[PDB]
Amino acid sequence: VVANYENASMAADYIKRVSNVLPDIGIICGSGLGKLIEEIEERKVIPYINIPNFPKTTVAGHVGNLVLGSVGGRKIVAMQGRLHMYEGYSNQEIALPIRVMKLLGVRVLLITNLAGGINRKLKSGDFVLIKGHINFPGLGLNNVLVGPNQDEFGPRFPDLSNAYDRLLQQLALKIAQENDFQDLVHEGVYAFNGGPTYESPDESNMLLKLGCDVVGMSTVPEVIIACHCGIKVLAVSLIANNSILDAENDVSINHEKVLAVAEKRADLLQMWFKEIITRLP
Amino acid sequence: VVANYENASMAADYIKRVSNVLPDIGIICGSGLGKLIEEIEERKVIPYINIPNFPKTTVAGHVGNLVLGSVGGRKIVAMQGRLHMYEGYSNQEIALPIRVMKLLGVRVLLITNLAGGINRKLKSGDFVLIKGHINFPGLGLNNVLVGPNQDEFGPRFPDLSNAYDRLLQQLALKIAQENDFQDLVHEGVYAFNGGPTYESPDESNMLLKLGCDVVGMSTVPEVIIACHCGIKVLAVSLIANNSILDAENDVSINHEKVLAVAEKRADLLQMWFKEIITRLP
Amino acid sequence: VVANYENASMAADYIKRVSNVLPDIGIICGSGLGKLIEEIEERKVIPYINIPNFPKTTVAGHVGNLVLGSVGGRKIVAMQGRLHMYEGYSNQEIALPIRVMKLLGVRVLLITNLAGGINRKLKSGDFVLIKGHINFPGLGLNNVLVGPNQDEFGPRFPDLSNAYDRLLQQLALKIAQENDFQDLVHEGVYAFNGGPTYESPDESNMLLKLGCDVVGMSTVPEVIIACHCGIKVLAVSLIANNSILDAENDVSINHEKVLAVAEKRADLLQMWFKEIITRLP
Ligand SMILES: NC1Cc2ccccc2C1
Ligand SMILES: NC1Cc2ccccc2C1
Ligand SMILES: NC1Cc2ccccc2C1
Repeated sequence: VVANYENASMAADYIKRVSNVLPDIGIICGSGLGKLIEEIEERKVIPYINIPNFPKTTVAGHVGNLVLGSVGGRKIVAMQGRLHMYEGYSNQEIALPIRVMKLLGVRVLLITNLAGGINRKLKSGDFVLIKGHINFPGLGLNNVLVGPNQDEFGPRFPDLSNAYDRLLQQLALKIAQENDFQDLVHEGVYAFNGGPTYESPDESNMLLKLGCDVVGMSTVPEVIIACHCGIKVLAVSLIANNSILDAENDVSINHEKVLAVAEKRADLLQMWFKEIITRLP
Repeated sequence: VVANYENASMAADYIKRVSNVLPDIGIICGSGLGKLIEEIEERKVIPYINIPNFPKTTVAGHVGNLVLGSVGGRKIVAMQGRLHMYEGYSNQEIALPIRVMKLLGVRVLLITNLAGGINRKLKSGDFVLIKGHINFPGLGLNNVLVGPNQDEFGPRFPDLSNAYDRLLQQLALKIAQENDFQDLVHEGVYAFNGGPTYESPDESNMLLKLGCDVVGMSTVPEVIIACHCGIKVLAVSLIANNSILDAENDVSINHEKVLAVAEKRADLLQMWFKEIITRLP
Repeated sequence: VVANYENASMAADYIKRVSNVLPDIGIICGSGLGKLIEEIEERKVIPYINIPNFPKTTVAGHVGNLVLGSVGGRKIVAMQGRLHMYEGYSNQEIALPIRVMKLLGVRVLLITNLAGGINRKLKSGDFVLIKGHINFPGLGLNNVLVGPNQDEFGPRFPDLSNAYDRLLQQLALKIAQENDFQDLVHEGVYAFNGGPTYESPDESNMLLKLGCDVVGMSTVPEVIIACHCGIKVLAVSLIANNSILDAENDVSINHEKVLAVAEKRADLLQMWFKEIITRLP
């Protein structure tokens, strides 16, 4: 199924019939960082299997729902169950849910992820507001937009220079200052490692040379589809480790350690994003 | 359809029956840089749809013809309507028209493109004679030659060290000096960004660190297929912008600005390439 | 055919019925470096075409056998006929033979390849013990593990920091010292160029900037599948040329020169790996 105007329209029509919510904010949450979705008020849960043209996710299993409702007096739509390109999903499968958000009325997309620290001053448990990216799949002919252009959504050759909205970064930082955790908050450039292997020690050293602050396996495909169709983005990385220190010390990293960091910062991140939603212009 | 000897031979036989031109020069022109094709003398226009085994291009639409005839007393074949890998065409579809050129007798391929400037001394409207490349898709397992080797055309493991003919570069520069525009002409290394998004500001900064002079979304696949089968290449970039200055100044870029630069330099480039054709050894 | 537990089990059951050898060591040898396979004692040769679910290799042709038997009193299994990703094989086809080795009992995998020198002190004919890698296909969404995870073999997100066993490197070097050729033996970081074109001169210069010691078109996919399922690896490159000196001098490289270097070092490499096998803990 192609992520075209007709197929996205059929999905949007179904969602509008069953939900009665017109959202202007979309959210996609990282692993272990989804508790905010469980606090959506007056909510409607829509299994992906029920939505015309949504991708099939039963090989990976686990949860897969769209959730619509209210947070802080604002109307939102959340993806509960994220699609990642290292799982083998196609460009068209990743893009269709974001283009459906666009047709439902979404103007702002908020994204979180887990990442490895490259910049030497980043510690486990820090947050990084993403200000730009280095897209190794895109340079290498695996960009999410390779294929025919869907002209109803955006241009053949998009400019990504404003993909990460400056004013949304400024608001996120202001709220951190108001709540006395600004010492945890940095800004930086995100390297997209297609995955699913963690960056090797020598790849980490290369990313340091090339101007990268953090590295991870998600987010950039969604950012590009959003920018192509005019949706503003705020993207925040939670740092699980410093990959450069681990390379210099011959120390390992695993999904388990990553998940313990997520649990340590989950409640803080949930409160931060609830306040960002409440305060968005 | 595979770009093999039998399928290329069937295409070449059809073209020879309808055209009566045996070309020794091939041309592929960049966006907005095709006016020379309209001045081919005693010409024959062959729609791609008529040629056995040529790729289907009706999803992207627009023009698609092979044009054969005379320029400056030389016999040539031009692609009118270019295939790009960011559109989703396969390795085999890009390669077949170049291998058909080889079987028709082509010994020299001339290519133009639009590109972004990385080297700080490159201005909008400058020309860059390409002397080498950095092939991010090739490093990343998306090389145009991934697949079985077609042994009738070339070796399993080609050497690209002489892909950009030195004597053709020297002739292009000499003609620029004769016509008093050598101050517009530079040489440099071309980075292949698979596309279709323009290079991000942070990707531009990375390419500066890595020794790149210009960046674009075409040309390298065609160069590799030509080199594999023994066709000499001259490739020239028209600079639409300096991506490094735009990154430092927080300034944007779009297809519209690119096309205005093409219109400014179209007539000069047309006269330059007509004289190169006339003068080729 | 997917490289899953059921399909690998059916292959392993067939091999066990016909061979009566339970191997604990696997070997994969580079081009021209396979003479050790012909000296396996009490051996059983199993054509790939006979093994359930093994990949089809008749488009590339040449040899394709699994060979089981004894070397230095140890039980081994060798791939005679290597699968390379530049030939167009899928992730699943490369991975299945290594996962079959795992189910047969293999605990250690020994690999050789031919490579180009980037580090300026590497000469044609030198050996490089690989201590780490830079995986351009992996960064660019062409990692060998892209797809569903096969949980019976390993984790969704593997750590590669110990992919190249330190103690096996130390043993290889000790044997070189015992036999007075340690002056040929170096250590270094391997860049994976997907191929099949040799690295261009400007790509070689980039790899120098990024901390690479050698570059080649194989090995990293097999290393990653082995590490994912807990098999220890020793990987050794034979240097065919110094790509940086050749770039600075405008000198060429070809498969023929590479193969003459292989013939010069074949007997030494064969004796080295026979002694490594004999001595493995
Ligand atoms: N002050 C409330 C809003 C907010 C934002 C971030 C962290 C904690 C809290 C509590
Ligand atoms: N002198 C003619 C040949 C040529 C080459 C380049 C630009 C203008 C002209 C006119
Ligand atoms: N000493 C034997 C074992 C070995 C290892 C490496 C090279 C030659 C030989 C001969």
